Amino acid sequence: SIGEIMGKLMQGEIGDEELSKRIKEIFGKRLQWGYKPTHQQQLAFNLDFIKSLKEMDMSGEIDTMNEETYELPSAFLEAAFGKTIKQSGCYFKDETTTIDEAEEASHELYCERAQIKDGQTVLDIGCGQGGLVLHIAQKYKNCHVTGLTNSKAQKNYILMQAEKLQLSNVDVILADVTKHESDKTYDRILVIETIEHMKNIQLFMKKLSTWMTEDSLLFVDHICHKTFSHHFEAIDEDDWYSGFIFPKGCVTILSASALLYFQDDVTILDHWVVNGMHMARSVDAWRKKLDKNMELAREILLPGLGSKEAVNGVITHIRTFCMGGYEQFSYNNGEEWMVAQMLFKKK
Amino acid sequence: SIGEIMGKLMQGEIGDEELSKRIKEIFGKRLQWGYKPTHQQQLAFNLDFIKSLKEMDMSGEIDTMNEETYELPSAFLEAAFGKTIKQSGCYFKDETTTIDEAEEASHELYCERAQIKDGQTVLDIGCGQGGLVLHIAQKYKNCHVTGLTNSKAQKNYILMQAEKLQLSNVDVILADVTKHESDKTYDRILVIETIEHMKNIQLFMKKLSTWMTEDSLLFVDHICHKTFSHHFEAIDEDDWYSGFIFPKGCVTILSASALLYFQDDVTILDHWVVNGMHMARSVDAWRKKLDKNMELAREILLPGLGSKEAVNGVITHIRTFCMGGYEQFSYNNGEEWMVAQMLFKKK
Ligand SMILES: COc1ccc2c(c1OC)C[N@+]1(C)CCc3cc4c(cc3[C@@H]1C2)OCO4
Ligand SMILES: COc1ccc2c(c1OC)C[N@+]1(C)CCc3cc4c(cc3[C@@H]1C2)OCO4
Ligand SMILES: Nc1ncnc2c1ncn2[C@@H]1O[C@H](CSCC[C@H](N)C(=O)O)[C@@H](O)[C@H]1O
Ligand SMILES: Nc1ncnc2c1ncn2[C@@H]1O[C@H](CSCC[C@H](N)C(=O)O)[C@@H](O)[C@H]1O
Repeated sequence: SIGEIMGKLMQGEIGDEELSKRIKEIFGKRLQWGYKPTHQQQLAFNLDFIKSLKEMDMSGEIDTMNEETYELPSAFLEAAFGKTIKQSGCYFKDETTTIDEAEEASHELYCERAQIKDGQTVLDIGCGQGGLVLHIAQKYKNCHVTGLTNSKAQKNYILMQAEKLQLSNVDVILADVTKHESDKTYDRILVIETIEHMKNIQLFMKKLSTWMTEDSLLFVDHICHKTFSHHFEAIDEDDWYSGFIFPKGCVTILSASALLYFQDDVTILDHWVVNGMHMARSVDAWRKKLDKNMELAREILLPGLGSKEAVNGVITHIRTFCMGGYEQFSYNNGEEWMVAQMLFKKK
Repeated sequence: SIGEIMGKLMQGEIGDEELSKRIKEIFGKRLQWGYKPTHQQQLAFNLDFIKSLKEMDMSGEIDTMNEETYELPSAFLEAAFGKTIKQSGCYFKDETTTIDEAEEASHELYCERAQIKDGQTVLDIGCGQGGLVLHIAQKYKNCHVTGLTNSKAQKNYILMQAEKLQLSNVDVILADVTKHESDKTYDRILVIETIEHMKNIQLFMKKLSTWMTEDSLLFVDHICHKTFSHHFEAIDEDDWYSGFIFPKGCVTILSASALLYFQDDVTILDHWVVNGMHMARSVDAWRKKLDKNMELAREILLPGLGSKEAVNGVITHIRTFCMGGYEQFSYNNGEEWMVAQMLFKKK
């Protein structure tokens, strides 16, 4: 029945209404799994999860997703995502806000909450296509901004964009952050929807703290559930969705509070969440834009992929990610899965 | 109308059913005040509260309550409370568990969760009548156990009990903890329902950390609400209850998570809550026992108080505390106000 559903899915035989319904149900089951009848039990559940993280490696399973997803061609990414190719929840002020506007508003929100000021050294960990790196570099000309990514395609895209934008204050480190060794410290460290690719947050935060001084601030933004934590993994044997979107071990969804338990080496200063309708609007805009540019996307992908079938596979994956993300983040008007943000200083 | 209600109350003219109803309503209004429509707003509210604490003195307003309540005669306290005169939520396994049994079960739970082991030095901050100090001293003969209290009556009670119980490993420091200076460190620091009498938790935790080594553990138990924090203060102009029970500035009710934001100098290891029906059962047992020993209580109090009217005042205060506490802690079957517990080590 799994192979059946997957079969129809790949062959575009599941209508959008049915697809949305199916994925919503899967998320409903995660909610039933995660909510406990008493706060006593809720904390026992959450603490068990947190403790389990401390017995893992720093890194999640990243190898496959890096090769398959994070090393996709920039030109395909341009046809699906907004102008700066942001791959993270964006911020929509108005009904009529476009994805390009929502990217910029999100960048501004991060600069505000991370207390970016001109002249600082800034490290963006898991910088993606570098929308935030480029935003900070252009807005704060005396900042030096470093992006760090384990993707060659991302690094190359950023450096080309910086050259086109006449920015002189940008560099990019190509590194697996879990393996990166350096004595360098930064005034500001930003981690936008990258920590989900880590497991042992204790070890990750420890390493980040060694790249901070007493003057530094660390800003983290992560997909969350407000109440409980879960790995982004099949809820049961009927769950065709979760393991299609991300490989096992790749992505953790921390609760909105989970990082409060990872203060061995940094100390919290502030804590927010952004309602999930912003993320819902983000994935919806991506889905609609991919649909609009569907023919173009297929043409871009066909060389490097080799077959119309393999192209349709990548497209189905991205589109289904958006359709499913819509149900996840819009659930109960954005009050289940959402985005958490925290500001820390070093011990 | 306030003076009216207070008038009838002091004159025993409010029946129990009406009293319970009135106080429940007051707690209902606190719930409406504290629950926000979105987690975004809930965190904004909670963070504002936490930030406000960092701009206060370490100590709450303790002077009046110390003189009026914490310096009451032990013999009166014996007639209202359980065998060890525990003044904190206790733990009831069974329908038929007595307050004396519930005190002991609570003491055992603290020893378990604080990881007490024979041979450790132990400091009990705000030790009350020393039930926990005496429990640890008797169960772990190689432990040295120090109680600390700002009450002369409490110190004197504990030292007499230790002498009667043939304990040689107990001492008591008479000190305001917010003023206590010492180079002494302890393997274990316990704070059972005392932190509610502090305000600036940042300064309080900082001081406790200076009394810890790398080997120490800090265990805190505090009355909480699961979701939000509040001062125990009049909700509005109709609230005759809150300011009758505690003086303004005396008692803070932290959320179940609030202490997670006070990790500048200590780091969390574990976190629990105990459902509020345990506290409800605790105050109910006190209320019933005071009622049973009402005539005796009045006789004990009459000397030091000087008038039957002033005696009735103290009795009304304690009884109303129990009646109101019942409504507070039993609200929604113990799933609103409850007891939070956390275990920390030093940075
Ligand atoms: C498909 O292009 C993406 C677009 C946006 C995001 C990701 C994408 O994939 C590469 C992945 N991030 C980075 C990791 C964490 C994460 C987990 C999610 C999510 C978005 C995320 C975030 C945001 O929706 C459910 O679960
Ligand atoms: C009346 O004898 C008492 C009996 C139990 C307790 C206290 C008593 O007073 C001295 C006060 N503590 C210590 C401080 C914190 C606190 C706050 C409370 C409470 C109990 C508490 C605790 C637990 O019920 C609503 O709010
Ligand atoms: N171990 C690792 N080391 C370095 N970068 C990593 C990594 N695991 C994942 N990444 C990167 O983390 C990012 C996650 S996607 C988020 C990208 C960007 N912050 C944005 O908001 O658009 C991608 O750049 C991915 O390449
Ligand atoms: N500033 C301060 N310094 C020292 N003790 C204080 C204090 N403020 C309050 N206390 C003490 O804190 C205790 C609160 S009542 C709890 C008593 C005991 N832990 C029990 O569980 O029964 C009382 O002993 C009170 O005297």
